[PDB]
Amino acid sequence: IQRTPKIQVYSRHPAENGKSNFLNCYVSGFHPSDIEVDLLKNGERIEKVEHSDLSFSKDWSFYLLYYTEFTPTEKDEYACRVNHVTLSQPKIVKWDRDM
Amino acid sequence: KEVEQNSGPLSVPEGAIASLNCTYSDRGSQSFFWYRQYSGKSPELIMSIYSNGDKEDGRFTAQLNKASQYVSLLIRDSQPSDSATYLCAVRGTGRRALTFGSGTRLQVQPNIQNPDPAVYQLRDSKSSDKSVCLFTDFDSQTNVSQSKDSDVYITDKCVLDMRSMDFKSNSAVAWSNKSDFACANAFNNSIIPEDTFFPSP
Amino acid sequence: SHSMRYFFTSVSRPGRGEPRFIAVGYVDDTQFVRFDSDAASQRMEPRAPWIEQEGPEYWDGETRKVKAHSQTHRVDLGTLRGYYNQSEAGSHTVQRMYGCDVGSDWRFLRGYHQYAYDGKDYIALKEDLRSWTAADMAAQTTKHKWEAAHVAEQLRAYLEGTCVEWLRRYLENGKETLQRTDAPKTHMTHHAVSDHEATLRCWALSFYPAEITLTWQRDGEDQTQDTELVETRPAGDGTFQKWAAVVVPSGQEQRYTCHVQHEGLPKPLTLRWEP
Amino acid sequence: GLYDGMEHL
Amino acid sequence: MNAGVTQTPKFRVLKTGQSMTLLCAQDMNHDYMYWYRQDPGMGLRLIHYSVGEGTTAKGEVPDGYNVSRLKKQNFLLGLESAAPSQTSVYFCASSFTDTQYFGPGTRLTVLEDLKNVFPPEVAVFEPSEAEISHTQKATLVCLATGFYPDHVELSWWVNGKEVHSGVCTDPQPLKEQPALNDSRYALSSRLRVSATFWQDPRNHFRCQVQFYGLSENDEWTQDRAKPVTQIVSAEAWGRA
Ligand SMILES: [Cl-]
Repeated sequence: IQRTPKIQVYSRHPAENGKSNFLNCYVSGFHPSDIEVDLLKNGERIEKVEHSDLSFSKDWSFYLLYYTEFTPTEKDEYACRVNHVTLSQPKIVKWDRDM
Repeated sequence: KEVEQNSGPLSVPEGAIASLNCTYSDRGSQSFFWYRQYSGKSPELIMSIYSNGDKEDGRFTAQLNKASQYVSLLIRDSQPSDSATYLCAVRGTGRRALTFGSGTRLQVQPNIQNPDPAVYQLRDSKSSDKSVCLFTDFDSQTNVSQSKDSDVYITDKCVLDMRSMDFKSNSAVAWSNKSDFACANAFNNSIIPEDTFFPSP
Repeated sequence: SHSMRYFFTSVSRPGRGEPRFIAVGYVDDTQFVRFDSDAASQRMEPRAPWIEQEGPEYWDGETRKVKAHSQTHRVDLGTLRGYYNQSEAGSHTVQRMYGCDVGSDWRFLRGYHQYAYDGKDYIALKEDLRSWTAADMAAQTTKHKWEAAHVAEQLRAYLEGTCVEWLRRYLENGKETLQRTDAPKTHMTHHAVSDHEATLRCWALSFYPAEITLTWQRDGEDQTQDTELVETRPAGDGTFQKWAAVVVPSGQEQRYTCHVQHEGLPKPLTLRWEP
Repeated sequence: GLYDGMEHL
Repeated sequence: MNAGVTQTPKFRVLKTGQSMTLLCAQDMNHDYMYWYRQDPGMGLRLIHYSVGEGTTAKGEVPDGYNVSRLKKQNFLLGLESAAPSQTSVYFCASSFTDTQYFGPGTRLTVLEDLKNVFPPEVAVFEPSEAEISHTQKATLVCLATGFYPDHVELSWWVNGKEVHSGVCTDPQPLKEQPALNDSRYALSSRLRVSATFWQDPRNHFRCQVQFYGLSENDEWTQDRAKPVTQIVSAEAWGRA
């Protein structure tokens, strides 16, 4: 079986412009484990991105947290780009701060 | 020192309990085995154990004490046919092979109800002035001292089971090329019962 | 209650040589160990402050045990190809999970040992720790092998015994971080979808452990139909976040209540909108 | 601490 | 289980420097297989083991030995260049988990010179009338003498049936020259029967020693008969 990733983009702490924080992309519910995840700053690929150790839920579907230290601004736009065998096209999710 | 057993022999009368004891170094060890090995045969599994406590199988009980890193095999109602080397085996942490102890020799002494200790001369079937000396029918507390001379041969005691009569007897054999050597002398290194029957050949 | 869980993923890589092997260990919702066949260390590695207190005997044993698991799963990938008549050209996934649960008294509640192949149930130890659930005919072959070798006896000794002893050791030594509740900090946001309807989103942040219940009520009946509830997600600091949303008729935001339940809460919480 | 089980599928 | 593990050969004498392979076979689809040696006072020492087809690993005493597991059912132990220190009893084992089932063992003796190999001489010694008088039982003694190496199976045959009951064979032989590593050996066995059974001459008693020595493929330079694998027997009839 194959399962398409659920994607959440969000900050560790509530975002205050200028206050140093962490940008998170949580991908979960996916199968198989092979997945491409990039954090974007105005569509540009952030290069110093860490990710958690591959784990899985009761239904065997995988989850991974990708993160990077960032200082938000009123100006800069942030997104998470995901590709997976289930996706005919890359899925891009914009960080909605005021979510 | 990884798996430790005393060599024995552990000597026990038939009908009594035998406790084979074993200690191991690796506290994380998850599996524990008892094997029986008869002389010139291969190890046979008796018991495996995994949890603190007891496990029973016929006359056998294994008991594991992980806190004291101590494992035992109990033989209840011990029989002479239980006489063998008992091997303790432990699988250490993350190991994919067993570590065996050097084993404990168990001898289960038959109860000789009516000991009739005697030393007989047996003559070679195919004619000769060739003979052996047979010490037989002695109590199971008699032990047989091997030869003080290099031209006189003395076997260890051997338990023989005439299974149809349910009759067990102890025996040792002595022989020598020396003209002077005589059955009456053969077993004098040994503490043989007073009242040992010595017929004349 | 408390749990210890280990999660194993083995992935075949047709062109790229040896399979990928990842192992993670959790106590409750706190990761404490990892192993990755592709990292430089080739060691079980600490992922929580408390486990670093363990000495070299611990790390050598866990490293030996984890690399032994990876060798077994290397052979398992090959066996399953045989069972399902698959070539080496395809990538396949073996998943394995085991552990134990204990109550507030730290006494055994239950054990787990289960496998999946390509994301489907393969074989599991039943809750009674004595019998196997085989998902298909391939898993029936495994079941007969495991029944013939009395595998359940040795596995049960771990799940009821050793597993529980390790969890108690970790709960005592890791007590600061493991024997804690972080109450959710709750808040609410408002978003007009239309001129006739808005979105009410009920937030819980910085909570531990992950278990939480967000419920929306419109005049005291749960909106089980109309609530969107995102998956609980890690903050990355050892805490969790979650939200629940309803679309409400604009100007009737007063008429909806969000109820938050969590171990860390003495009294279940309740929010309404403030404009 | 990990299980030390040797069983293969 | 033990019966599922087979091992060949049973016995071999080798000249120092000679090659051989021991074969372990199991039909139990066991993942794990083991080669051990056993030496007096040492117990079982792991040489090499295998966790699956095409994988082997060093045990406690690997040096001088190699192994192959190209097929899951077979684990081969190779002696490249036999040395006297490799004189031992070899056991192989297999397991599905950690419960090991053992093969019947292989007795190897490694000799500098095969001139020291000797088959046994076998004699049967007749019960004493004094014993028949006193006990109404009759003990026969078999003596197997002057054999090297200690590769012998002693058996008692009564009216051409192998008997187990009433027999005791020495669990180990006497060395004739205990100072020497290549000492020849003596072995005794007893067969005890009722004095009635002994005195009924319808009854035939044979002591058989199967000796495992050289093959025909072994070179023989000496004056005396080539000490090949052979049965050596001695016998007696019942007598009133
Ligand atoms: Cl190989």
